[PDB]
Amino acid sequence: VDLRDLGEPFLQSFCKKAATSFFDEYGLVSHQLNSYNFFIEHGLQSVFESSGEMLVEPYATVKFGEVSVDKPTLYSDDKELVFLPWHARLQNMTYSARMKVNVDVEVTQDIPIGRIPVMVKSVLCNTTEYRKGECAFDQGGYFVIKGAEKVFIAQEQICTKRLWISNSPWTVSYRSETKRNRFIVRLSENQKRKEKVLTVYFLSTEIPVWVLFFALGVASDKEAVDLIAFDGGDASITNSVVASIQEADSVCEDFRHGRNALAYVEQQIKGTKFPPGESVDECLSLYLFPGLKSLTQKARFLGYMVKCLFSAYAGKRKCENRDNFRNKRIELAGELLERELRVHLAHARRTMTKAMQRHLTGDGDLKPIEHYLDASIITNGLSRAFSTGAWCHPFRKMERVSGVVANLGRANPLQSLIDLRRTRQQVLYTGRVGDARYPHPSHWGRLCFLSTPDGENCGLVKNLSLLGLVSTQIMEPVVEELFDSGMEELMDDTSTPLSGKHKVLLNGDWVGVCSDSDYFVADLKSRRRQSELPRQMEIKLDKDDKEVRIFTDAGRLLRPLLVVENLHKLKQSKPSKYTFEHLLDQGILELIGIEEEEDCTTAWGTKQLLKQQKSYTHCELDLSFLLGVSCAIVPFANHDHGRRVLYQSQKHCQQAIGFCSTNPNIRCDTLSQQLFYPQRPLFKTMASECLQKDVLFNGQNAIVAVNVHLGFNQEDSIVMNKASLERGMFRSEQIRSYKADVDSVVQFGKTHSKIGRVDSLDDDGFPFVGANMHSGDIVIGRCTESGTDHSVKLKHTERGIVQKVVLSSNDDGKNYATVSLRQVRSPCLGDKFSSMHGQKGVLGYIEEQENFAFTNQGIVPDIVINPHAFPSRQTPGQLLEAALSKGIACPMQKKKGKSDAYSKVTRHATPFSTPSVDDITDQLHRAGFSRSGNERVYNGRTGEMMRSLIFMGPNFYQRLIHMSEDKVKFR
Amino acid sequence: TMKFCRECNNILYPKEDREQSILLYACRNCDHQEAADDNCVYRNEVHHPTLPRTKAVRCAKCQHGEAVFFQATARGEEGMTLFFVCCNPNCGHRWRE
Amino acid sequence: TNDRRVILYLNECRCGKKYCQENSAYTVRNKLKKVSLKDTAVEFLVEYRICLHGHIHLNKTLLEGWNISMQDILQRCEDAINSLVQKKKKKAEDFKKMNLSVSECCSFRGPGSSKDSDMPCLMFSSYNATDPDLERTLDVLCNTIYPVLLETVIKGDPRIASANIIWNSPETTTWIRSLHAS
Amino acid sequence: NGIVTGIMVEKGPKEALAFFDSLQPLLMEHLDPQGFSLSLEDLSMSREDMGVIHNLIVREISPMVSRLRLSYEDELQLENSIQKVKEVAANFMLKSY
RNA sequence: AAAGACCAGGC
DNA sequence: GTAAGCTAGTATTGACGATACTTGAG
DNA sequence: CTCAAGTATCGTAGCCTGGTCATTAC
Ligand SMILES: [Zn+2]
Ligand SMILES: [Zn+2]
Ligand SMILES: [Zn+2]
Repeated sequence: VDLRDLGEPFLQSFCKKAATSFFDEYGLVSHQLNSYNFFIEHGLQSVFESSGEMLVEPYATVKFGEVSVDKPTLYSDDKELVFLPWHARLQNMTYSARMKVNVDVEVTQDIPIGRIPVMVKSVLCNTTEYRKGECAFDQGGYFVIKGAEKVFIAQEQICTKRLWISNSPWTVSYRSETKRNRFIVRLSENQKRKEKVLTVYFLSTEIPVWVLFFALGVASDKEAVDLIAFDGGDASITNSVVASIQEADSVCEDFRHGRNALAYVEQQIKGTKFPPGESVDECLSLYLFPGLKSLTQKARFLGYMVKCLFSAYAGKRKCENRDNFRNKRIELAGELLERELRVHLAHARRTMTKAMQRHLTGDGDLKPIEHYLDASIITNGLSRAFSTGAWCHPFRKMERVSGVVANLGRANPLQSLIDLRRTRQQVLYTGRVGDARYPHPSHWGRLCFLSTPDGENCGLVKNLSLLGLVSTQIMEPVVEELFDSGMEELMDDTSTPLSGKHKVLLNGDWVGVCSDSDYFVADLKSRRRQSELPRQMEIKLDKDDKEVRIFTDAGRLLRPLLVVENLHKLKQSKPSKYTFEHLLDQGILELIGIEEEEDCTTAWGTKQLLKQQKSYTHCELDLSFLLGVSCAIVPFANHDHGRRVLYQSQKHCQQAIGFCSTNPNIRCDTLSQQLFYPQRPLFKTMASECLQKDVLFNGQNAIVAVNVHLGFNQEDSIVMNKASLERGMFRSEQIRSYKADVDSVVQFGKTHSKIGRVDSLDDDGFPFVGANMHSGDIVIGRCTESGTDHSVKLKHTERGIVQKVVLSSNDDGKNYATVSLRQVRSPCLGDKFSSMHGQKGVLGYIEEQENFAFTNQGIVPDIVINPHAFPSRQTPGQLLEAALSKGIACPMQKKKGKSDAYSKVTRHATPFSTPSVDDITDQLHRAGFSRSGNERVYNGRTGEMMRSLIFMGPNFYQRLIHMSEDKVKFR
Repeated sequence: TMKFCRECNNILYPKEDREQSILLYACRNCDHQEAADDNCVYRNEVHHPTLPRTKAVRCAKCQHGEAVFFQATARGEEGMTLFFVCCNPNCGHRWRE
Repeated sequence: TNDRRVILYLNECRCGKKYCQENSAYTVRNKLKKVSLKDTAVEFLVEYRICLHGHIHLNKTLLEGWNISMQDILQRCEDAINSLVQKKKKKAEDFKKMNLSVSECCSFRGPGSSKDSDMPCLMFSSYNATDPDLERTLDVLCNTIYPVLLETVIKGDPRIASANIIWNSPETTTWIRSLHAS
Repeated sequence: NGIVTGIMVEKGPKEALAFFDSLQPLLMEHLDPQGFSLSLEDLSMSREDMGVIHNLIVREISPMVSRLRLSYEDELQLENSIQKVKEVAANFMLKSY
């Protein structure tokens, strides 16, 4: 079926509807909530059962049963009160739930074991069901630890479900969960001029690999070099294998005879430091390649490992670099909380046994189990790790990493949005890394390559793309449904060769072979598009390595794409606005990971690339969804220099003053700022049309002229209008909170005197609502009894009118008070501003209205900037936005005189699919203006027609939080 | 290329006897000898644009005035001579002087 | 790296003829530049006919493209091996009565990648290793002699690592000269 | 700069500063009833000159860059040739006043 | 008090 | 008393200058 | 019977001002 008859605008409308359905179904914080939900539903039980039972012997055995968690409640009275996160914020409490486990001890009841912090809007939050306590602008995903809001930064680790080939001694390595599972094959010289030989580092014991071959059960050297499968030639490979044979014979005397090699690995394993409590046969069935059944299969896997090393040696295979994100997994709340809970669960069990072992020697006299287990160990450890930032090291024991838990910012809703979507590569000494600080081509579609910090964390902290998803673990077994597509068993004879067949690997474990690989993969992918295989299953066909890799584990980065061959199923459908589930269930869309995307030809978003030539398998939804949430909304963002886009999307949008909250009566933040009249931009990108949010933009639409103003706007200064400021442009409200606490001696009181300045205080020690407090006054009166008090005084620049006074208490007996002060500011002569293209500057002059230069309708500018700023900063997009916006706020003069005068109006400016300049200038020409964007203006002080034409138009400007009256200091 | 033992299936090392020129093969696990099919006992593989170009030498064929030069010699002529070759990819022709 | 670098200049106007300064430049470059025997070796073939005889095989074309003959390679191996058995005399007594021989064509042609005729060969042997076993002879001829016979240099000087030609003329006007000419 | 160094070689104890203090507001007040700006026309190279730029790239720069970048660092001929094309582009773009 | 830890602005 | 259960036991992102050791041989 | 040297480690590797927090009880 041709796709030409579907048409291009139909496909654009479908792309917009499909992205809108994505954002309705998933939101922007699904990657935090899904991970926490998986930890509560599954991973908690896996921790408490994988920990295992134990028996103290000076016998008494204990076993952990099933684990239950119940909703957060308050026991202030002996009533059970519902506990909401705003209660936890205002009372300086931690918002947490109780965990119960039922133990079984024999030498049986339910014991409380700790409190775990609850993520807001998760399955344990009481706000999941204009409720009292909620803001409309808020989504979940944060924690309230001791009254403060914290977030997890996702941690990147290497993928340990594959083999890693180095080249420093030419190593190939297998890793797993257990530290007793590490397996290394090395190709080196353990010594003139020895030939390079093969060595095994298993259980901290160097063994020749030929001995391990005959220990696992192989009979002949010819079938051992069949297990390696040299692919012929390559005299270095033949030299290394005959050197390893005649070096195996130089260590054991006739290892090929019955159980000689097995006795050798007995006496080689057992002589180490800390030998394992096992014979070698149970050592092989336990610690050698977990997931394989027979020793035949372990010999086959060792031959495959040696083949991989020899293929990397000859230059036919590449070494793994850890900057390619197909070798990385991403750890979020479940993966980190499991690791943190295992430490304090072990610390609880360890101080349980040495407390029981006294009273057990001491006759039964055994207590109930709630005595021998302290519950505050887990509770204190989790909250200490949240409130200090020191998590546990991923693989070092007894160590602690530091870049894990961050503070949640609430300056505008966009700063809170981008603080929840970050990713980090932690490094040892910051300042000597490889290509970690740079964009790699495997970031495409999943991490933003334009926005990143510029300090020490430049490039090490990444931002998720808009349509990016983090996968989760699949709990159903998948290996038995692989046989239905043409996969066959891995037999046990170690004598049959397997040439021509491709190997299949499920999470790194070899489970079978397949003869035809270009039918196996295409049938698995067809069964995934009809919802009888899981949607997060990654299938990669590898022609050079002759291999089929399948991944079902957690931590992979996914994104949706159109499936071209199922794309004709829209015509026959109905264009009612879709669900995402219905488009997934018909095979029109797919979720695709980084490794599968290497087998994909994707058209560049543009339907005109797709439908002018059909040599493609997929197509993007939009190219601007390659960027993060603060970079995809920037107009003409591919028209500016990259340092400027970085300035806008990482720094200046977090500092703008706009929306703050919709329920400010229960928010006692340190600083809260807000505009009087926030506006939205005139232009419409694709991401802003798809998310349908207004709080992504924080600023005003100011009319900007580009002109010199008596030398007052040099060196990146700006000139503003006095009358536009008096009518309320950029007028700001600011609320500051001053807090104090006492025990429940020092108390709150009037302090009985005027040691500072006490005018507005009542008997309780707090002022009245509506008081006008001045610098030098006393805001909170903590009268120590019989004098010698410690009150709180306003500093030398802290003013305001009292907005509210809040009195809170704790559960452990501590009182808190908070007083909020309201100020109203219009811009003064050193306040800081910036456009949406990285052109920051300071206000240097405020001009009267009748002194400004004016047009033939009487329009004067609000902001005047210098023309020396444009040839040098490389931000031409600021001229193209202003020329577009002026075209869409003007009336169409109707030279045609038809009905639909405003039908063909251009207003998008989406990145990577911007309008051309002929469309922008034709839009300006239809509105009655010159195409070049400038217009004649009269001089305001003398009245004469000025000789130069001036560029004018509306730009979205932002008022930043750096204000002049806060920078004044004197020593 | 290595060859394996006929009855034990193990690697054969050359055990050319003293009294006779046979170049036998033998096994370090069983007792079995065999005269070799091939008389090569060790074949091994080894090995497991930075030359100056001119500025202003015109070409008699093309319009390109850069023709990369090098001192070489021929098989009957003792002593060296300078050889030119024009640098355009469609040209590729070499000439003395 | 900069401590070992030296800029060499040249004279002016052989007999006042055009295109004669670059000829002196490559004359001194061809005298200096180092190319070794392993830059021409392709395979190492041990033969049985005392008993074991090594065949270093060559490439015919790169001998001609650099104007090397085989008696040259015999001389430039023999002087270096007699110096190395003379200089630093311990653990180097493998060259007691070791033998060398040269031929333009040998055509022994072990099992793979034949050139069939005039594959140039540097045969070598040993005579002091009167061994009752072949397996230790293969060790000495493939792990001591064949390493030191590959890194023998044949054309150029053994100490110069590289000697390339730069046209200079960076409109810096003799960046490391002060008063010569215009 | 020559006029100011003439004044400060023969004129006084503060006369060069007095020269600046009288010159600068005069120049601001001269420019203020005229204005100075820049439009989209200043930033739009023509179709002809852009075609010449793209033709010079696809003719000269791209076949060379697949040769001399494969050599090592001493060949910065790339920078001289792209600077020649940049000279052509600057000669085009300085036609706007 | 003193150090850690974080963030911002510059260089 | 905490040494940071015992914890590994080398078995995973840094990379250079700067100082200090176990060889042969005049 | 000592220089050099081939490792064997040590230790610093951006730096400075701001504002902030949260600081093991045994
Ligand atoms: Zn045998
Ligand atoms: Zn020319
Ligand atoms: Zn030969």
